[PDB]
Amino acid sequence: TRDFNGTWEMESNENFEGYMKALDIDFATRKIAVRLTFTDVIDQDGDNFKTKATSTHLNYDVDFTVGVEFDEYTKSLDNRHVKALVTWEGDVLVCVQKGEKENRGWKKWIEGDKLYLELTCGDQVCRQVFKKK
Amino acid sequence: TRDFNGTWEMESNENFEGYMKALDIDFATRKIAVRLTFTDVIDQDGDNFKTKATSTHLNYDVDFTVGVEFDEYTKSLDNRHVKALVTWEGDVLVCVQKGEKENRGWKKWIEGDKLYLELTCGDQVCRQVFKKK
Amino acid sequence: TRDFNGTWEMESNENFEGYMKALDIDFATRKIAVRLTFTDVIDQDGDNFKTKATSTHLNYDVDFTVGVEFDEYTKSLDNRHVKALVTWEGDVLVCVQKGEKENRGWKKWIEGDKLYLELTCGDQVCRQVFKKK
Ligand SMILES: [Zn+2]
Ligand SMILES: [Zn+2]
Ligand SMILES: [Zn+2]
Ligand SMILES: [Zn+2]
Ligand SMILES: [Zn+2]
Ligand SMILES: [Zn+2]
Repeated sequence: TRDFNGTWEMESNENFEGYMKALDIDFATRKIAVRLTFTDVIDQDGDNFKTKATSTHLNYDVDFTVGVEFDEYTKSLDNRHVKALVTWEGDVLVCVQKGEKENRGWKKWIEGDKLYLELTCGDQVCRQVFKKK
Repeated sequence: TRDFNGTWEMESNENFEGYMKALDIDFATRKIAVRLTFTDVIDQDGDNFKTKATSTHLNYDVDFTVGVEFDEYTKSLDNRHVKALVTWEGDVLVCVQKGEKENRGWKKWIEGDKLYLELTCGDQVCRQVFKKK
Repeated sequence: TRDFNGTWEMESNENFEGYMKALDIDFATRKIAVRLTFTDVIDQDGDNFKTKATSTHLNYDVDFTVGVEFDEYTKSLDNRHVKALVTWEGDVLVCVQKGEKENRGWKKWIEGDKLYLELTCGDQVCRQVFKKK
């Protein structure tokens, strides 16, 4: 292959932070970079190249069955390993992320058309609310 | 109901940062997330769950009426309270944000196809230009 | 003109970091904001304004012809001047970036299905893979 015409969506990206530490790129910018995924747009006429690099934030997938213990690696937040276990309490999904931080977990439940999430760690409680699309 | 299937768009997020500090998440990451809105995709079959979760940069709304003060809380920037007043000067919105920073305000005007915005704080001026599409 | 209705997409943004320095914005937030492009949707009629400001990550453009030296201001990364050259080698675009960092450059090619990118600085490599859409 010698022609690249099209829009290319990135699927893998290794040692990005290593490359940037080799460029002495500062730590805040690096924490930005490692959460991004790229899609480059490339048009070629002969040896002539037009390319544009585009970003958007990385997506994060947590899969589980209720009642089955599983290892979660908490990328997207604190990058810790935890034994996550999800259970029903009424119609409220309750997960406990057993591990290094005490009293760490989250509850989730639907009321009317809205989703309700409580994320807990120690003393602290974050309360989020969602609308269905 | 124990059916969580669908796409759920966040609309409220209290104490995200308390939750993140309690996980000992570094300052820069705490500043990245905090500007984000979150839409969670959930595919549930009985007790089997897949969640995909996506993040976008949070929107920032300012609505005002000219010649009447209003309360700007400068999220997306410095997180300060200011009392803003937008007056006319010919066809130029001129706004002063009384508050802590002396000589803080902005100016906004249309010149043909383009919108011009000069943001001022003390000795520093930032000039932005927007094409109408 | 006194009418501002429309969606306006940013095109230029000078002294943004200076304005943010005057406002005492913490370093990480500055390093985030300076990487953004903004679109303002404005709704008017009268003196009653409704503005929604939205942000996305700024694109980063690199245009060249295979063989012609060109200066790069590595804006998306370490903010450095390099003199870049891109050559064919077989079916593989081979760019070198002469400048302050030894062994800086990248290699880019397609393997039927997918696009392959390899950035090198010093002895460090970053390896990326894109699927065509
Ligand atoms: Zn985005
Ligand atoms: Zn929100
Ligand atoms: Zn920092
Ligand atoms: Zn960011
Ligand atoms: Zn971001
Ligand atoms: Zn972002």
